[PDB]
Amino acid sequence: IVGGYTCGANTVPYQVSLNSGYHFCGGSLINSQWVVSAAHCYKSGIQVRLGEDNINVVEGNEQFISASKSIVHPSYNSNTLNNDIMLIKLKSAASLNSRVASISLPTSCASAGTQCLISGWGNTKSSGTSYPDVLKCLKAPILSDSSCKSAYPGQITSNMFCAGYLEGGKDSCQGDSGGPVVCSGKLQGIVSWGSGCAQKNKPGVYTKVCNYVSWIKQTIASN
Amino acid sequence: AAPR
Ligand SMILES: [Ca+2]
Repeated sequence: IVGGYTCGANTVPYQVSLNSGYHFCGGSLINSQWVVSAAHCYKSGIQVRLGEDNINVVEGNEQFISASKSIVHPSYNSNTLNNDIMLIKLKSAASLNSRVASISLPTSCASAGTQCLISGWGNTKSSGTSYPDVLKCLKAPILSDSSCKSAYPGQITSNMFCAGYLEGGKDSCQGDSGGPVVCSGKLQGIVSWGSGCAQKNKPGVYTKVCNYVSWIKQTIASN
Repeated sequence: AAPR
């Protein structure tokens, strides 16, 4: 997250870190056994880390649980990033408490101008790299369809939206992928892609979770 | 454009 702020420990209790001997992506806890992340984050050897603040220090309140299933959307396209969503089933259920909690799925889509909270342990620089110890947060609005298509002509599908700031300086970045975009208590987006980070006229692009609620529910029910 |  570039241009954000230190969340505070466990203030985003649905945020998870996906770890393969290092933090590689984010995710969102949607019930005690399932996490939503990005398809482009898929790999073998995923350990889900819940209750994290400093990802480099054991502070208390962490739960580390192996992924038992990692289910990429069958129509995920790695060239366009259409359908950039994955479900992870935990090997054992997480223990839910004030610091480890699920986030609700949307019942309807969010409109342009809706304010959201985007979070992660990704890069904090727009040029070069710096990776934080603690979780970072950014408040950002959903942009209009027209503004999103103007920024990324030919690249925005119906399963994507843009959020952030056209003036530069405030965005998600590498290492934030898979993490949450929460608006009014609902998981409306997944950190997906963008051109650079925090560059003028190049906002973040997010998977539009409301389009997938039935697919999530059906996939969880059958697994 | 790059994945994040
Ligand atoms: Ca920790």
